[PDB]
Amino acid sequence: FNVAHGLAWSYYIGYLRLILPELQARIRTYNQHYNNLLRGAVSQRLYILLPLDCGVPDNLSMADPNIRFLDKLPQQTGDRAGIKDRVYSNSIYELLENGQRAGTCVLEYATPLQTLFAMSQYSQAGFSREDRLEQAKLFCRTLEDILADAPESQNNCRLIAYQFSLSQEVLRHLRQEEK
Ligand SMILES: Nc1ncnc2c1ncn2[C@@H]1O[C@@H]2CO[P@@](=O)(S)O[C@@H]3[C@H](O)[C@@H](CO[P@@](=O)(S)O[C@H]2[C@H]1O)O[C@H]3n1cnc2c(N)ncnc21
Ligand SMILES: [Ca+2]
Ligand code: NA
Ligand code: NA
Ligand code: NA
Ligand code: NA
Repeated sequence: FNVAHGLAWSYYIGYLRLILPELQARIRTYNQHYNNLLRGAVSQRLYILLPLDCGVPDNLSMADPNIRFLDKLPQQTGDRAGIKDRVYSNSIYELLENGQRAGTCVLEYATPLQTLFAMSQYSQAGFSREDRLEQAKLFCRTLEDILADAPESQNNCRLIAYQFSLSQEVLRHLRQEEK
């Protein structure tokens, strides 16, 4: 529990709190040159995939061929713990449905889940494969409780937890926001 609790707090403090206040302007800036009457604009929140039991690939097209990379948002830099101009980059994806674009959003996995699942290769990391499955659930619940007590971050991101069409799962959450 304390392994998942710590990773959720680390992710909020060292990542979501730094990028979510600036996310809206970065998206709005991308939508300036990009948005027109012939296409859907990039949606306004960070969609964070929280798979409960997945290998967590680096390429979202590997998870679902209906999720394709479109472009990067303009970068966000800042000095952090001795590192000058540490870079925070986010990617824009199209969500296809029946061969046509149905959604456009900034999407990514919660990186601590990928790292958690990779701890299995190391004997000294401890915890069996069944322990890692409960730590993913505990990471998600903790993060959800954090965002519930942080109204600013709450409206700038959407958690997509799940256990298959990943495109349809993201599209479902994306469609709840508009209508
Ligand atoms: N630029 C970014 N893009 C995307 N997601 C990011 C991110 N910077 C943060 N995060 C997220 O916040 C978490 C906490 O971050 P911290 O920054 S408090 O610390 C991490 C963590 O402790 C460990 C593994 O990190 P990991 O990615 S699995 O976990 C991160 C990650 O999920 O190594 C550190 N770390 C990672 N990348 C860097 C880096 N470029 N320079 C210096 N230290 C780094
Ligand atoms: Ca439009
Ligand atoms: Na940002
Ligand atoms: Na740093
Ligand atoms: Na990117
Ligand atoms: Na978005």
